[PDB]
Amino acid sequence: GAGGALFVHRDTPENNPDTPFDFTPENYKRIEAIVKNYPEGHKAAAVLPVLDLAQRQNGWLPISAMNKVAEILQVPPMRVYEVATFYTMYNRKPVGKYHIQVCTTTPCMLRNSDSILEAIQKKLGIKVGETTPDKLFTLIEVECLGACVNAPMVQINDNYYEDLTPKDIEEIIDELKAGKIPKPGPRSGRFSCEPAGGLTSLTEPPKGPGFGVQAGL
Amino acid sequence: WSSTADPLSNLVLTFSTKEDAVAFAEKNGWSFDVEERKVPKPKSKSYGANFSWNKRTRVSTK
Amino acid sequence: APKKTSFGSLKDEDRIFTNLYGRHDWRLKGAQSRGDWYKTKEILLKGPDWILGEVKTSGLRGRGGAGFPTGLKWSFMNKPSDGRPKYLVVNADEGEPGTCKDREIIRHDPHKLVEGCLVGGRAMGARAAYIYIRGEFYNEASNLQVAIREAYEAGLIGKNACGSGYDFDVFVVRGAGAYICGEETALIESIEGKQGKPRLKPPFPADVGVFGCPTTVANVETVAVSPTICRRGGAWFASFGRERNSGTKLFNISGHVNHPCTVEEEMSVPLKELIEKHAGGVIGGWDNLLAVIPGGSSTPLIPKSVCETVLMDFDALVQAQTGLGTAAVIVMDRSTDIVKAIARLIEFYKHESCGQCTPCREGVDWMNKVMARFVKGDARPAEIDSLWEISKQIEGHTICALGDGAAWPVQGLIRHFRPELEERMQQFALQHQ
Ligand SMILES: NC(=O)C1=CN([C@@H]2O[C@H](COP(=O)(O)OP(=O)(O)OC[C@H]3O[C@@H](n4cnc5c(N)ncnc54)[C@H](O)[C@@H]3O)[C@@H](O)[C@H]2O)C=CC1
Ligand SMILES: Cc1cc2nc3c(=O)[nH]c(=O)nc-3n(C[C@H](O)[C@H](O)[C@H](O)COP(=O)(O)O)c2cc1C
Ligand code: SF4
Ligand code: FES
Repeated sequence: GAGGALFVHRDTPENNPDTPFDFTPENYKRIEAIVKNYPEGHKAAAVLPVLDLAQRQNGWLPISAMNKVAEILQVPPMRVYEVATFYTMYNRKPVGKYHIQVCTTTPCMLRNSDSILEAIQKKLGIKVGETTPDKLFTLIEVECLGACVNAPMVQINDNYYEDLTPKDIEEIIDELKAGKIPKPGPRSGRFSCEPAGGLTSLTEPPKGPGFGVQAGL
Repeated sequence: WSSTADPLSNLVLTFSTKEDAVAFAEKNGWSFDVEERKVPKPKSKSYGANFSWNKRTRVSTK
Repeated sequence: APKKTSFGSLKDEDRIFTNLYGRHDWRLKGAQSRGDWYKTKEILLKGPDWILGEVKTSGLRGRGGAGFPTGLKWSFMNKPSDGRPKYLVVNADEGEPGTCKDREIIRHDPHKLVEGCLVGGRAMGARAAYIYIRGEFYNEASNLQVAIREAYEAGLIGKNACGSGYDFDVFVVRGAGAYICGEETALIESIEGKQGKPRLKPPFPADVGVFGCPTTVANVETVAVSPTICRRGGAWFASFGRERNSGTKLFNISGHVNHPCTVEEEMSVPLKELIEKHAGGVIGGWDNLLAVIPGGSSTPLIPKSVCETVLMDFDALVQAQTGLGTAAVIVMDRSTDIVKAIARLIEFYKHESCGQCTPCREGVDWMNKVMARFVKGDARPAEIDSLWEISKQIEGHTICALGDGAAWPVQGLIRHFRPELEERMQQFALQHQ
């Protein structure tokens, strides 16, 4: 569907250039390490990580954070604005403590991602773009998180929970709202992308070093 | 409305070359001013220069 | 008997990614116990020309989906330097729907990718490697960083890498949610801190790449098989698969199968053999199969009658009016709304377009609207042909191949399921009077 989000910023008391943002000293050391990964005279290559780091410190990206990154990297603020509005992982509005992202693309849809989405909506009482009144959960739909073999799956704060049933995701949400850490990964009793039927391959013990080496090497 | 009294206010003639126009003006007794043709100079366009390693031609946006 | 005529039944001894399922230690010690970082110094001391020759003899084609010959592509960097540094960029974006092969390589065999980075960078005379991984793969990227730290501490990379006297660095840069950033020039632009908009070619990356320097962008699976190819030789890799379709391949089988999974198999294995052997078969039997997308969302679908004898290589699937792509097999049984699935793929492409060039930016959204109407049946049959023409207008007129990847699935749906579209339109016209 058409994106309900806007790509023009209007100043707000909650979000304006005078909104207080600054990197912590530990984050400044991290920024130094990031900047040293690129050649001299090409500092702007650090825009994507440093900006992301600001989010990891702030939860989201107020416009003051973008201005701070632009000032730090000697980059015009409009370039940072372009980066922040191009990439979907950046949050330009505040989100809940647990950002739930449900993949609804065709491989996941064929495995009933609709049931997972409706289970989440009913368990939380919100919709696919809303935030809970306690600011604990935000729910959205995303495209192909790259675990189609383990469909249907959900990402919560750079963790993957896969092989999902409605009961599984309800239990995960219950564990999250109690402060626990649900273990990421599949929930079907299967560890990874392996076949559930009994490991149709890689059953033999892995060979040693130099087993197939050619002559002359 | 806008009113005029000179009958030649809308007279524009087209010529293939400057010499033809000069000859036509001369045989009609009109004093003339000739301005030479302005052609844009050829320019060096390089798309790759948008991404230069050490030059200022590097662009900051696309 | 030479010239194998049947392909498949790949053995465990011949498999390259031996820790695909993460049942063994993914750290440095486990990788070394499995054959990684073995005689890397001798491979680097053989010289770039020997390595490029091994890759050329191997017949390896680009595992990122396009299948460009890897040796030829890497040979473009064998030129003398002109004062700029040289770079290897490893593509770990993995944005294609139905494709999850790279993620397993990163999380369970990171040292394979690291040694491949070293070997490929030596072959291409590249000072360092930048690994670009999608930002959703946070744990995979952290595992990769741990493996890189282990290789740095053991002296395998860095200054005097492996004792070979060659200096090589490995950097990991994380993207932020963009499927277009898997396109190599868009990836290069993303690394430089810009919007992920692809560049026009020429210049090709080997001339002007990251930071304006000579660069080679190579898929992670392509990179991670090069050290094994060098060690076992080009010929061993060459024997597997048909001619010009050599080696092994990682397949991700998803959709309406009993055991969706990622497996390693010989190149030219028949699709039916793959599905029934490794994925457990089609849900409800083979006769329940409706359609298969064989190479990720960008390849056109093929109906059941074609999937029965088709082989899973570049040339055979090209002959089947589709592509090998990422070798991501999405299976749809007869209970699938075939129009709705393709409409969802078109919506994906609509949400992933970078918006730089007119045909993609406008026509993909136009096709998304038309397909959304086609799902309901709101349109008229004539519009079907109109839609086809729209796809042809988009295809070949765009800066990058995302336009091709949006036009092809629609063309496949129209080619093989036109009666379904007309039948749905008939129902809509009937019920709405
Ligand atoms: N692995 C994944 O997750 C995804 C894979 N893909 C696949 O990518 C394929 C299309 O990608 P493209 O890069 O546009 O195909 P391409 O044919 O234009 O390029 C393939 C590779 O060969 C190089 N190359 C091609 N022609 C060259 C030339 N004349 N000189 C020098 N180098 C040359 C290119 O630099 C590139 O690296 C698609 O078929 C798709 O299956 C698409 C999306 C995601
Ligand atoms: C829209 C688009 C997305 C792409 N995404 C990826 C990707 O995620 N991973 C990848 O390896 N190649 C991707 N490619 C293909 C690359 O542009 C390039 O051809 C490939 O990385 C070359 O590596 P190889 O020669 O080792 O296959 C994509 C291409 C396009 C047009
Ligand atoms: S085809 Fe689409 S993604 Fe590619 S450059 Fe054009 S608008 Fe951007
Ligand atoms: S379709 Fe859901 S992860 Fe790819």
